Amino acid sequence: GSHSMRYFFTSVSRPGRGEPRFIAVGYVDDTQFVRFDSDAASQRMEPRAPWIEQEGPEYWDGETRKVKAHSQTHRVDLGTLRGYYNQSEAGSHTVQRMYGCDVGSDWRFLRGYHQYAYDGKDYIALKEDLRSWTAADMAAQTTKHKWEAAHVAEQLRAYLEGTCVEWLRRYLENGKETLQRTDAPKTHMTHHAVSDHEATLRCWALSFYPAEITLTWQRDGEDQTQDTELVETRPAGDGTFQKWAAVVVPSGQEQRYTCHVQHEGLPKPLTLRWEP
Amino acid sequence: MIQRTPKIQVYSRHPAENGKSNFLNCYVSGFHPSDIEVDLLKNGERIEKVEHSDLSFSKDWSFYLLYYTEFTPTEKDEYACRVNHVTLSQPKIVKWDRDM
Amino acid sequence: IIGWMWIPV
Ligand code: NA
Repeated sequence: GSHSMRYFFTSVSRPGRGEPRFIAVGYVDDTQFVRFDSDAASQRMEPRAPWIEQEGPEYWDGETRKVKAHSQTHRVDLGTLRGYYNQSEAGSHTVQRMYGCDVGSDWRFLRGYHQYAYDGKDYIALKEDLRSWTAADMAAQTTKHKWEAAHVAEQLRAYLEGTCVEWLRRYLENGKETLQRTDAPKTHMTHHAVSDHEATLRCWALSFYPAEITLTWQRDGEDQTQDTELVETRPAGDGTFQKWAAVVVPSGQEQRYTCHVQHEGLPKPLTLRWEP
Repeated sequence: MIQRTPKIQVYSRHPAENGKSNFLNCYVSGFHPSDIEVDLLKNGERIEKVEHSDLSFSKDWSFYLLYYTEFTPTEKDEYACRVNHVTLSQPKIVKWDRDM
Repeated sequence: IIGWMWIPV
């Protein structure tokens, strides 16, 4: 049903006067489609999905111009933030910016976002109304006063409610075969005898898209979190995702336990039970 | 300055079958800052031809990367992922377990 | 597509 377009910018200063490194990646849902990397030779926005390669030279020329403009702002922002936090040039520092839009089933606007981080913590964020700002600390209050007086929220709002949604719809139709799919998880359970006294049940979900999934354990139909382990959802490298959930159980009590899988691609949520 | 140490998973793209071509993945996530060294090992030796994804980051600002290489598992060959980061006083080695 | 207008912090 619902969809998102998100861009992720990472700008890292070098010790001393070295040029910073600027990285940009774009996603539709869990599917990467563009990259920029100032360390690479091209100095161009580059395609990273087959369906974006159909866009002509005007598209690539435009995205390259814009991403270089973003890098020049981030270059100055690294300098300003060293000033606001009284830091020397000798240390490497990071700015991050994430922005984009979500649409529902009707492919109409649902929400926009723009968030900015310095050295791995919040710095400033646009609130959900796309009209006002959250400053994380006293330095960010300067940025907030500046961006309010300049009506920066109005400019972002026009992009997030307008451009961002119009292009997400174009990408969804042009990349339909890859972006409008759900790959249901391939599921199975394993059993490993840790000792004579305990066994590990491991519930597996493989080859699914999109990445959003819930794996839970139950014992006699009640939630079980004690003696369970859940790994982070991980990319397969082929456009699909993987995840597992394990529970350590007393030998002879395996049949009390069920694994539960929820995913957009499943007709119905799955219940797995260890079968000898 | 907030720093975060990487999480590491080592796994195959497809279910491992001895003598069937596959991909060996090392997924590093949850770390900050972005500079990280990732080697894939075969019997303790660094594998020279390894590729990785474009840097991206999560809702908590922490970075993630996939490192990967084409490989043909056998019964006896051991694989591992070796990670260094400013948060680690020495490199962390996670072995590939077929069933993880 | 990305945006063009990026006011410094
Ligand atoms: Na280190």
